[PDB]
Amino acid sequence: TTYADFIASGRTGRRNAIHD
Amino acid sequence: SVKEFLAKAKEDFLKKWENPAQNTAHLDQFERIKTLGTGSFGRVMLVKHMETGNHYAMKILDKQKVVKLKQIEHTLNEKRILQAVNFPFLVKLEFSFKDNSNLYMVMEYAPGGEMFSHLRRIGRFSEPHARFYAAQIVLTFEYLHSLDLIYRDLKPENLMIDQQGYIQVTDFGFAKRVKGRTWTLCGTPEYLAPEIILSKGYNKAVDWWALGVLIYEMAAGYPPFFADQPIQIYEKIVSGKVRFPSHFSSDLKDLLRNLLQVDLTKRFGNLKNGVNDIKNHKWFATTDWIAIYQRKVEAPFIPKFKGPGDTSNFDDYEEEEIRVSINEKCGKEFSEF
Ligand SMILES: Nc1ncnc2c1ncn2[C@@H]1O[C@H](COP(=O)(O)OP(=O)(O)OP(=O)(O)O)[C@@H](O)[C@H]1O
Ligand SMILES: [Mg+2]
Repeated sequence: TTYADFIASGRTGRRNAIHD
Repeated sequence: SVKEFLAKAKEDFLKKWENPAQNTAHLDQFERIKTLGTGSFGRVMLVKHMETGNHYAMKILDKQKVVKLKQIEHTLNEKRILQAVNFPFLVKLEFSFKDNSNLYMVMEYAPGGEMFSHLRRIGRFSEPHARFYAAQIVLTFEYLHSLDLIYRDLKPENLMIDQQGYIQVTDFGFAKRVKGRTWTLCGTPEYLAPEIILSKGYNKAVDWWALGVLIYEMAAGYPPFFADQPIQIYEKIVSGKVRFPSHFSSDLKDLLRNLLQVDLTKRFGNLKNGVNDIKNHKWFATTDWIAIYQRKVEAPFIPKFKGPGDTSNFDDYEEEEIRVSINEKCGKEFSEF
């Protein structure tokens, strides 16, 4: 399932911001 | 009306905007207790004002590190905007100050933790739950946009839950007062609108795309564009291809299709009627906006807080000591802070 793909992914933890 | 309230509110904001508050505390007035959170730029510590005995969240930006990440103008916008604003779903900035090494923003402590923590644990929110939060963000952006402010970092990690179970938007690190367009590539990959990544130059409308991402994530348990690394995410966003869980109401699917409109001339929030296309949408029909603004709606989830200064709704982080130099580090750069 989509939820399962999401949970096995590298970005389920907190996501910091990007920059230049 | 709402139009009358925003006018009063703009004047209040302008007086503080032109003449910002400065150096209204120092470090030794505060007990450092525990790190509440961390970011790309700064860390936040639960703190204790020793004379009043109140608890606050203090954000620590290391001046040199701000300069190496090219966030000086952004850090100056953050303090200036935050001290000027006043809304019920925005964190209150109480004090700001600097010393030789760092910049400090002491804020209202929000004991309920991040939306992120609860959303991951529970998996997803019911639609009525998501709606309670969405409405508050909708009103918050109406306020911010009327002051020519763009927010630019809406994500569950920047949405704190207070004791009453309501939203306190924190982190104004990318906030910017702009009439007309702006081109800085910033935000958080999953919440970036297609304009930002395509280097087109963009406006308020990127906050409304971000609201559509938020609603999708709150209601689904996962963002509409995820992958293992950011470049693959940027790919899916520009592709303008979204798929909805089968348990999304038809009304919700419809709200989201207008918010996650890649064509920013047809995206809700940017049209002639502005924020009303969102407020008068089918999905929000049960939402009494004035009630939401007064905080007289029953929150569906009040977090548990065993006394003041409890931090059980925040993750544990590794502590680092606060080192202050004998010498001033980037004095000219942060003079107005
Ligand atoms: N007023 C507050 N009360 C309680 N916790 C807070 C408060 N403000 C911030 N935090 C916590 O600290 C975390 C990091 O703070 P913040 O996002 O403002 O710093 P940042 O450097 O701009 O991080 P980033 O840009 O990567 O999101 C937040 O995600 C939140 O968990
Ligand atoms: Mg930030």
